[PDB]
Order: sequence, then structure tokens, then C-alpha cells
Amino acid sequence: VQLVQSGAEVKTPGASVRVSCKASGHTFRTFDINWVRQAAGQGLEWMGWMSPNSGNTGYARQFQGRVTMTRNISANTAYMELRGLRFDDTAVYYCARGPGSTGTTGSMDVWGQGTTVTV
Amino acid sequence: HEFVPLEVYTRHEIKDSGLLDYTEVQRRNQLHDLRFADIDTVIRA
Amino acid sequence: HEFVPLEVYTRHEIKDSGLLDYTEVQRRNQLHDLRFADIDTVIRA
Amino acid sequence: QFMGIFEDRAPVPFEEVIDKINAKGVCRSTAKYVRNNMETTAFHRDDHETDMELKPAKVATRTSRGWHTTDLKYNPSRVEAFHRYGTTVNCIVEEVDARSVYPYDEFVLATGDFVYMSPFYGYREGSHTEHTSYAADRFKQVDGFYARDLTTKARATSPTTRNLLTTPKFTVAWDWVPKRPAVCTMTKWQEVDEMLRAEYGGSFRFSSDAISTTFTTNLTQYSLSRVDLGDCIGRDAREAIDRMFARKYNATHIKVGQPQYYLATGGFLIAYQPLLSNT
Amino acid sequence: QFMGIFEDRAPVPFEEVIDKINAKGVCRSTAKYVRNNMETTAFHRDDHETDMELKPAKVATRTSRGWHTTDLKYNPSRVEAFHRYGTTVNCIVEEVDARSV
Amino acid sequence: AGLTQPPSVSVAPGKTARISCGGNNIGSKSVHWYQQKPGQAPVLVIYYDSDRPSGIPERFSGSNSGNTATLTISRVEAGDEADYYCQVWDSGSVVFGGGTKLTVL
Amino acid sequence: AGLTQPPSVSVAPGKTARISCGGNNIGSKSVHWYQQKPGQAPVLVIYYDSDRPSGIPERFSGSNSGNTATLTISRVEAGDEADYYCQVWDSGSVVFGGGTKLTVL
Repeated sequence: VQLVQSGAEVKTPGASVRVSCKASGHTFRTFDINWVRQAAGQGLEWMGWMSPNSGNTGYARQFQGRVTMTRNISANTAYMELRGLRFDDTAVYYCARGPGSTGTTGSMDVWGQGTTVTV
Repeated sequence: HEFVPLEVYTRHEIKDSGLLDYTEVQRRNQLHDLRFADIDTVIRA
Repeated sequence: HEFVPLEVYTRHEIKDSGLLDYTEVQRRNQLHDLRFADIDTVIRA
Repeated sequence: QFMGIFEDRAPVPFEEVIDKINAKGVCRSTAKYVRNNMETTAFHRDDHETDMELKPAKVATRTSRGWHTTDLKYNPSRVEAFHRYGTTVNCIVEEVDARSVYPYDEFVLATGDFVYMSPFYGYREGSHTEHTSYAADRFKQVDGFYARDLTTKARATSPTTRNLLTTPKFTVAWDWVPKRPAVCTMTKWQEVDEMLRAEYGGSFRFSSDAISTTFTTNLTQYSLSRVDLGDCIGRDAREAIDRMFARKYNATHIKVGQPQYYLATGGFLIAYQPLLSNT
Repeated sequence: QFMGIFEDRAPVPFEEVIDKINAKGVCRSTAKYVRNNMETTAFHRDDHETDMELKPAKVATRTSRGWHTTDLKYNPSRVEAFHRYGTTVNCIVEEVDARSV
Repeated sequence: AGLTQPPSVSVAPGKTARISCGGNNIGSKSVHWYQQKPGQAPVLVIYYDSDRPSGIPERFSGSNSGNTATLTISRVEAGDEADYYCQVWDSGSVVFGGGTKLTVL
Repeated sequence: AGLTQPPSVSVAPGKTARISCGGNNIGSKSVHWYQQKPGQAPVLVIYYDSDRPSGIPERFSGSNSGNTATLTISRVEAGDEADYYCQVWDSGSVVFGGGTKLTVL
């Protein structure tokens, strides 16, 4: 499977950003989608996971109430949407196939190219 | 002369000659929970 | 002319056509205690 | 004296099959499962939950590999003139051979148990139209599954699509494969270098001197699309015909057109490749 | 935790097959039969005797018709630190194919 | 719910590099080690504490016991200079290690 | 342990006739309705509360609920003048109804 994300986004503080991740090669319902962001020169910061088969999601404690994770099965796509942006949200966001419904011990074996979001 | 396929008993006749079939009996018996029972429901009071 | 032995299905093919074999299922099922259990050991407190 | 021995088989949950058995190679010592419409949990040795290694089972002749955590049954310590209950939980993993028959809407395991789900049921490329007799939450198709050998402890590098089904009594897992290139309603029986085809009485006679067999077919061909699940006939016919032509008639004959397919009395499918000499 | 599940198949008497099942289409909620040389009686849900309608069973492929009265097993209500017993009586009628040689 | 990693590890090209990842009872979790070159998505180099994905050289190895997981890079090449992360799943979230920047001298 | 019936019922030839049979918990019993014309043995016209024997016309109908069983005759012809009895089995003995004489006017 291959994960292809949308383009870079330039926004203003307090706005909302929807990042798209399209899976190609598989039905995309057979694994989970983990969204993880990395700031400029900082370490990896996990954001959440989503089960495209059922729509079940699980977010980080620090991202609860600001992240909405949804899907479009027909177009084989997963969307992560951030609300209430601030200055430290300028980061590269990656969608991966990782833990979640399919098993909490899974690995983030396949990654997306990542989208750069600047506020 | 044309020879047609002729046989006294077919494979199906030999299989049906048996009084009990293990596979069919097991298949019928193991649907008992799927037929006369509610497997998925969990009752907690 | 030499007529070679020819048959559509062998005895093994016909016996393997069955989905479940009682003898093999019983042989595997009755080794459960010998495989996954210690029959000989006796524990007395 | 034993007043009773309640023996049950409980399924291993998905989160224990993937996260415990496949990841760490261990199994939980507590069995939590639904039985008789009630959530029941049994603690091994009436102790706290613990992860136990899955060690190989005792070797038996003509048996598949198996793993288990416990080898002795726990019985209560003696207390004079009381009924005492003792719980034992033995986590058992068994590689088995599963068999299915047409129309491949269900399969059986080597233990004599039935699974009322098509072996090709899944989530991709029309696998969701296959037969399933269970709830949607009893089945899980994990993709990017890295199987872990329980003896050599060597993870497989190639990911596989693994179906997991939690029946009330056990949990079966098997690698998903597409139905069309896996099953077939016809099997190759004979490969004949020389079947002379003769046209007479508005019929074709295919005579083979090697096996001493004459087949009678109608003049018209048999449509391969009319065969149910008949994707193997074409491939096997082309492969065998190419091999035999290369073996025997490469230097003397040439093929005349694409292989044709005929139906012969008694129900025999003949894939025929006519050949013409260099003359 | 289940400490034991005694499952048995009791016969439906003649006076219940004709008077209840064939006549009214219902089945008694009590199973009174002879097992191990003893008159044993079971009450569904440990309740009073009642007539329960025989409704069709769930459809399974390549299976004959069947009817049953109860669908859920009865398990005892939770009382802390006590072994408790619960009875379930499910009256089952199955059309079957019989073979003789 | 946190993993402790050394900020930086410096190892000569001929020698071997050890990267540690500390946590409370991390021996009961599957530690996955990811490698990240600058301007690239992380690439999985170790998974399930001991295993190497396809195409990963034999030099990488992993261990996980007690309260410590360790990634060992034998014969550290000049191209092994990257940021390495240890990931486990704690409670209902995957915690990521702070990241170790391996410097090849 | 008794069943009560109206002594007589009079209905017009065009209309429908309704005959009631009372009893305590009659819905737990299988009421059989017998028709008896003078100088003849009774003929069974309804059995098991909702069924007609072979040869009985579709006009007849039966119902049983609570403390009342009911026999309904639709398009009551002149040949339906007879006595109608409701029979059950009550504690080791069958109980017959008092008898209802249906008369067409």
C-alpha cells in the first residue's frame, strides 16, 4: 500500500486545517491510520489513530477536543482536521499505518510524504 | 459402434449408501448454537 | 498394443474427496492429552 | 474425590492474538470470554493475571505443530470436609489444515470443527460478498501482519493479509488469498503428446494411442466462460501444451492457431492444440 | 465465573407433544423427565410453569426446519461471593431426515 | 506514560553505537525503533524489539528487557547519522521517545 | 369446571351467526365445535379452535381467547339449522357445551 497526502497549507492563527491521506493498493479498511506530527527540528509527536473500517478514533490527551478524524471509504481517503490553530502548530504531518483497532502493538511500517502546515 | 458411459453405481450412490455421514452430521450439529441460540448477546444485570 | 493402467480417480482421490474423516479427526483429537497435558504426573499436597 | 470437572474451550481475543501471542510470544493467564450469554473470566491457578511463555507441545507422530503455556492441571489444596474449586487456564495454539468444498462458503479444521465463513471472505476486491454466518465484530482482516514463528522466534519480513475469526469456541486465523486464482472446478488429468483428431459423422474423435483412449465430442467448441471458477483450465492447458511442444515437436511441427476446448462424453474437457508439419 | 454448566437433552412427553405442541403450538416451560433413574424437573428461569410459543429458528444454509421457545440462556443474578444456580429450558422441535438399512 | 532517550550519541565509524530507551516496565511492551534522516519521513528499522524489516542490514539489532530497550548499530557507517525514535503503546496512545541524534565521527 | 352456551341463536339467512362458549381460562384448552342435526350423530365442524375438517365449507370459522370461544358461520344457509356444541377437556373429563340451536329466519 502507498499513502499519498495533500499539499502544503498556509493558514492564520485560529483557523482550521484538513489534511488528506489517500491509500492506494489495498482496500484501506484492513488497517489503521495514525496521524503524527513533527515540528521544525523537534521530535515526533503522536496525534491520533483512526480505524477506517469502523470509524473508531483515539486521540492524544493533549489533542483532545481539537482533532477530528474522519474518512471517505468510497474515495479511499482519511482526513485529519485541526481546529483552533496556534503558532506552534507549524509542523510536518504524516499519515501512517500503525496501531489502533488492528492491534495496539502494531508498527508504523508505511508512511506518507507529510504535509507542511505553517500558521 | 458408440460406447456410452455405463456404470452400475456412481460415486454419489456409493457415498449415499452409508447410513451416517460424519461431515454432514457434524455440520448439522455445530449449527445448533447458530440456530437455536443467541450467541452474540451478553446479559449483565 | 499395450494397454497402460488408467483411471479417472484413484482410491486415494475418492477417499480424500470427503471433507471430514472420522478416523483422522479422532486420531488427532485423542492425542490432545498426550500433547498438551502431563498424564503421568500426580500432585499430592 | 472429584465432584465434577467443567472443561470449556474459550476463544483468544483479537487483542490477545495480535498484541500478546504474535508480538511478545506469550499468552495471558486469564480467560475472559462470553459463554451462555454472560461474560465469564477464569484465572489460572486462581492467581493474578500473568503472561506465560508458549512452549512447544510434546511431539506426536503425524501431528502438526502446537504450543501451550501450562502442562499440569491445578487442583485445590486439601481442606478437610469441604468442596473446593480449582481453575486451570491452558492457552493452546495449534497449526491445522483447513478444507473447503464448492461453493466454498465454509471450511472445516483438522480438529473436526466447522467455520461457517467462506475462506475467501475479507474486505478487498469483492471478498465482502462471500458468505459469512457471524456478526461483523467477530471477524477482523488485519493487513500488514508480520507472522511470528513460535519455535524459531523469527518474524516474517513480508506482510500478509490475515483473516481472524472469533467463533464461540476458538479463534481461527488464516492468510487471505483471492478466490478466483486459488480454486478451480476442474483439475488436470492427462497430458497427451499425440491425440489424433478425426472428423466424422458430425463429431470429433480424439484418439490417443499412448493411453489407448478415444473421446467423442460435438463439432462446435466448448465456451470456457461457461465453466464455473474455470480460470485454471486455460493456464494449465497453455503451460502443458507449451512444455510438450518444446519437448517433442519443436523441431518438426508448428502450432496451428490458439488451443481449442471441447467437451467429451463422460464430462472430459479436452484442450487441443492442432499441429502441422513443416511440409 | 462459570464453575460448571450441566447441559442435558430431555424428551418431550407424549402428553405434551400432542396436547401442547401439536394442538396449541406451544411448549411447556418445565422439563419433567427421568434421568439416571430419577424423576428430575427443571423450571425455565426458575419461574412458574408457562406455555411458550414455538417460533422458527434462525435460518442456516442447507438445514431443515426447526422451532424453539427460548433464545437466551438464563444465568443467576449477581450476589457477591456466592455460588448460584440458574436453569434454562429450551423446547426444540426439529424436522430431520431418518435413514435405515 | 513517557520514554526517556539520550539526546545525542557520538560513535566512531569503526565502532558500535548503543541507543537506550527507558521506561517503567518497558519490557512488557513492543519497542519499535524508527530512523529518520533530515527532510524525510521516519523509516522503520526495528520492530517487536528484535526484528528487522525487509531490506534492513544485519548491522541493526534490538533488545528489550526490564526497564530498558536498546538499539545496537554495529559497524556504524557514515550514512547511519540520523535521529532514532523508540515507540511503544501506553494506555491508549503510542508514546514516542525523545529522539537520539547519532553522530558519526 | 363448566362451559356455558346460549340456549338458542336466531339469525337471518343473509347474515352471519356467532355462537359463544364461556369458560374459565378457556384459552388454554382446545375447543372443538360439533354440529348435530336431528336424528344424526354429531359431525365435527371445528377442531383445535381455528381449523375445519375435510369437507367442511370455508364459511365456518373459529376463535378462542381468554374466557370465550367463538364459532362464526358466514352466509348462513337454510341447511345450517342444527345444535352446536363446544367441547374441551377439563381435569380428566371432557366437558360439552350446553348446546345452541341455530335457527334461520
